[PDB]
Amino acid sequence: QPAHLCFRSFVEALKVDNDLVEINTPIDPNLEAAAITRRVCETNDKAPLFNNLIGMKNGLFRILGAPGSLRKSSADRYGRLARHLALPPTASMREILDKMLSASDMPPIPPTIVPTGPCKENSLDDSEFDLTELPVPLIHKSDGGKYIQTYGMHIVQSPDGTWTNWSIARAMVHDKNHLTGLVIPPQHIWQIHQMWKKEGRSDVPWALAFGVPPAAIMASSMPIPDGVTEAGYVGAMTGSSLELVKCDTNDLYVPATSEIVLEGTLSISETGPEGPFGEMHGYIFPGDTHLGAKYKVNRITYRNNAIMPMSSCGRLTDETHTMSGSLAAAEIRKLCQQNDLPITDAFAPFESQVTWVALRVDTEKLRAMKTTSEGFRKRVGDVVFNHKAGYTIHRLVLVGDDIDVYEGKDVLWAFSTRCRPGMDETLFEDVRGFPLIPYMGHGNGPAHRGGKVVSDALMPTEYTTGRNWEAADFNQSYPEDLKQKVLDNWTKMGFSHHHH
Amino acid sequence: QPAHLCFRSFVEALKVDNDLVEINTPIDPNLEAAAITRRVCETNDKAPLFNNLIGMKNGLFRILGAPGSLRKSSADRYGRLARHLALPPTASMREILDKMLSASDMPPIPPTIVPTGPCKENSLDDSEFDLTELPVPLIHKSDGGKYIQTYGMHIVQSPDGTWTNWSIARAMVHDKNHLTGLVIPPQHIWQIHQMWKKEGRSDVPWALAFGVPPAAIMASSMPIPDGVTEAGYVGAMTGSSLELVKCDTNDLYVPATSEIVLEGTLSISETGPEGPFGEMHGYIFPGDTHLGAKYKVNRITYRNNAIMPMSSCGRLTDETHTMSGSLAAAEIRKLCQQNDLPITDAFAPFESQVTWVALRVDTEKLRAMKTTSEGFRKRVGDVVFNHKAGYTIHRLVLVGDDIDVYEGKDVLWAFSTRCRPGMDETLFEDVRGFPLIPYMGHGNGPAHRGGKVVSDALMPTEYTTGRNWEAADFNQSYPEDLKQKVLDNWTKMGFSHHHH
Ligand SMILES: Cc1cc2c3c(c1C)C(C)(C)C[C@@H](O)N3c1c(nc(O)[nH]c1=O)N2C[C@H](O)[C@H](O)[C@H](O)COP(=O)(O)O
Ligand SMILES: Cc1cc2c3c(c1C)C(C)(C)C[C@@H](O)N3c1c(nc(O)[nH]c1=O)N2C[C@H](O)[C@H](O)[C@H](O)COP(=O)(O)O
Ligand SMILES: O=C(O)c1cc2ccccc2s1
Ligand SMILES: O=C(O)c1cc2ccccc2s1
Ligand SMILES: [K+]
Ligand SMILES: [K+]
Ligand SMILES: [K+]
Ligand SMILES: [K+]
Ligand SMILES: [Mn+2]
Ligand SMILES: [Mn+2]
Repeated sequence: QPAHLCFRSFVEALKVDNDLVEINTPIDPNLEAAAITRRVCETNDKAPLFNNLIGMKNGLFRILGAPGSLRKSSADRYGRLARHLALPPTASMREILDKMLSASDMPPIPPTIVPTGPCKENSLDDSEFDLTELPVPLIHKSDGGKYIQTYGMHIVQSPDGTWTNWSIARAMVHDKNHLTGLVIPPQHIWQIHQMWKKEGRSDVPWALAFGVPPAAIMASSMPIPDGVTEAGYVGAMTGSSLELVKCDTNDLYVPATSEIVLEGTLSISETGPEGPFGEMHGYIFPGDTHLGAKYKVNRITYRNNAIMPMSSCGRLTDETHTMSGSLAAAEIRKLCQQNDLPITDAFAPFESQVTWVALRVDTEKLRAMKTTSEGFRKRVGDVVFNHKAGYTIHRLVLVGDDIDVYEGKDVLWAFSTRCRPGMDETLFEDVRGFPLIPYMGHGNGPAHRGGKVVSDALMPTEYTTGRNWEAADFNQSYPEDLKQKVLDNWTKMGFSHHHH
Repeated sequence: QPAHLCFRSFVEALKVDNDLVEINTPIDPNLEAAAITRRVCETNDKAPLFNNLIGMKNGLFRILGAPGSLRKSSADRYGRLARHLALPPTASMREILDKMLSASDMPPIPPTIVPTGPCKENSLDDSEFDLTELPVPLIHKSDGGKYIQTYGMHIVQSPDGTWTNWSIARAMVHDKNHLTGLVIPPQHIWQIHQMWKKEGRSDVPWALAFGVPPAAIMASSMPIPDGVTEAGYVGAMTGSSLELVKCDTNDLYVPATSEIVLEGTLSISETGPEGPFGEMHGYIFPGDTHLGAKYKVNRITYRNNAIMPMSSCGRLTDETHTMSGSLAAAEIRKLCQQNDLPITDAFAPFESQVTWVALRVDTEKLRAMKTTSEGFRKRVGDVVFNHKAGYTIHRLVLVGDDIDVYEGKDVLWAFSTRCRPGMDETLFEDVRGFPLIPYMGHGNGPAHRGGKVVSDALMPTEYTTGRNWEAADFNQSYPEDLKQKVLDNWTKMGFSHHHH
């Protein structure tokens, strides 16, 4: 049970890393837990483990906040993510996204069924649990319900049994034995729900597993292709078949060390009030009156001393940014490569509220295409904005070889100086839009359509003969021998650790 | 001779502030001085004073780099600018821009003529100086000449004597007694040059004063209106009439404590090779072959132990950003107010390479206008992009009351989440463009025209009934009593100085 394969092991890894704060005094799930977690995410502090949660009863539950948020140091900024994947805590974004993409051209390693696991240590039936009596957090003061589900994985399977999807989608407590949640196109939970609704025979067999293997929650957050079972993708990525146990009340399979498992159904007919919720872009519209999907809970199984992970999402920086934004970027990089586009790297700048993706271009391959900005912009746009991987992304910024797209400042520099507004852009109004972005859902135009752009920050010679500028910076506007002299004499002259 | 009125006094103030490094060992004006200064600006280190400059002869000259660049601490980030203006070193951007705008509705305090000053301590005639024999810096390795002029003020007067303009415009050594420089529309040095050329009688009487009163170099960098004599604007802003001495060889007047004064003429007929230069947006195009204005130097007068100030401009953060960007923003704020637009604040985000201005909107006044995004966008655009104050700015971002426009992260948040690409924007293709921006001068379209946009990051209800969201952040999504409890218990629980 290594950290990347066992949530309990992961929590011990964060403690050992000095990247955990154990709070053992009573904390209120009504806003206090989430407020502390929000402050953590805004300051890149240590992850909070709430061992003493007002209203925890019969082992349900402790909370771990900020499971995938950032560390303060530059040197191990992404160490929490690295700990999800068995990577060194010093891993770069590139290394993390490469790991997440590694299984894309490997044969799946399907999961291994085991008779039991720690998730079966405790159970509560139909008659023994009430979801309104559990210490479910109120995460933001105007939230329209207590969001039990911010970092567990929904498990649904196609009617024909050939595709089992694992994904994060939010869900809140509706009553003693129901949740309501987001189930929206083009998301795979929605695609599978549609399959069941067209068969029209029954409600969707469903499970929701919290505190799953960290590598599985990463894949849960990533738009891997339609029809690809996350379990086998994680198996290939890690090199280890995941151990799953059967649900007690249906024939779905859950990670054996899951902290907490809900078993039940996702309705093909019923809805209920859902949200509003304080969301990845940084907003809540109090009183929004949306309907969402309705889940019925038949059973709860859980580990002794069960830990619920929780994302207190909103303004920078949390799991919606570090995981949902970055993993969409990774999938867009691959999608571009598979469509023969000379894209080396992609990242969703945090500064853009992960609504942009910067696409680094191999300009030597670009030159060999003998194309133009308008033609290339359109082709990139068509590929990414007509695919599910481009769903959440409203601006693509194309940048040449000199720009590190993992560095927001360099993306903003290139964008601001190399893309002429209007002329160097193409607008896409007949593509699916992401309604959660306030200028979509709460804006001047159609909530679900358009509002997308490809901004070309490639300079004209980058299409023809090659970069025709040097940066007016220390790196490029001074010869190596001089730069090294300045650096060697810096403190001697009177000017002012990598880890620290 | 207070710091804001005397450059020599200002240099002592920086020393006293522990905001100066005196380098007393030999430094090469060929790139070394500028490389050290560039590294300073990229790191917000102390200002370098080069007391020992290879090729300094007969008192010409020492160099002070980064005179208006940033300090490392948040608490006195803008202290170098504050020192230009007699403000406390802790002054905010708002306070600095308010000071710079204060003289806009005050009667000018015209300058006082004095018989002599420290700038007359030494003189070199026609026969005694050679500009190629002075320690003029090579500021970037691909610069097309040694840029003597990066932080002195050009002094030119209208033919009718009614308007004396002070301004920064770059200039490089052309030969023993000529400079070439940028003189471009709509800049006042260009407007006055045009007046002389249409009279057609003589070349423009000219002076270039280096190490002028800090408050005068600030006004030199700011687009105060057409026909307004900077000297009297600085007089009103400071409450003190500036003391000026007459040039020896013409009837122009220079600050009495100027470190170094060039006297001569700006040609109405001749040009010469100018640039390329490592520029405010962060770029140099080596080999650009531009012609520029040609200045003839007839005389040099200077202080004993004369100090030349130098801007090693380029990538963030230097005087082109802190002064030229911010002071244009200030003038745009005022221009908007004078056109009855409900704008409270303006700032040019550094992240935008000071190509954007964020305009904070008083949304209560906006609501009372009973307008729409398209109408308001157009009116704001028309005002700012058809005036000289909007010259350098290619994107206006309109933001409501909740956004601090002095905080780049909050501007980028609002822009990224509240402005729908295309639909919430208006493009302006028939306005003057700033060719120095690489996507203009070196881009796909006309160098001098268009490429401007007003991006509306006001939300729809901000025009009608009022903000209809709360931020999903620590400040807004938790009640005051809880936020204060979290902050009071922060270190007790195990989480981690304003000055530091
Ligand atoms: C990391 C993470 C991702 C998501 C979410 C959150 C986190 C932390 C919440 C805090 C719970 C906020 C919730 O709004 N949320 C969420 C969501 N996708 C939705 O359809 N609906 C959601 O409510 N994603 C994103 C999806 O996880 C990815 O888009 C993924 O690609 C889906 O899997 P699939 O459909 O590709 O299989
Ligand atoms: C602060 C500062 C401003 C400027 C410049 C620099 C600095 C440091 C250089 C480093 C020397 C780079 C030089 O490119 N440069 C510069 C320039 N304006 C130009 O027309 N030409 C220039 O070459 N401005 C801006 C002008 O100073 C302002 O636009 C001002 O408003 C002009 O005065 P006016 O015409 O309004 O009287
Ligand atoms: O509540 C939220 O923050 C989110 C909802 C969704 C829907 C789809 C993709 C990402 C997200 S993030
Ligand atoms: O050389 C440069 O960086 C600059 C040239 C100009 C011209 C006008 C306004 C600002 C600048 S800044
Ligand atoms: K997934
Ligand atoms: K471009
Ligand atoms: K000026
Ligand atoms: K808008
Ligand atoms: Mn999937
Ligand atoms: Mn002027």
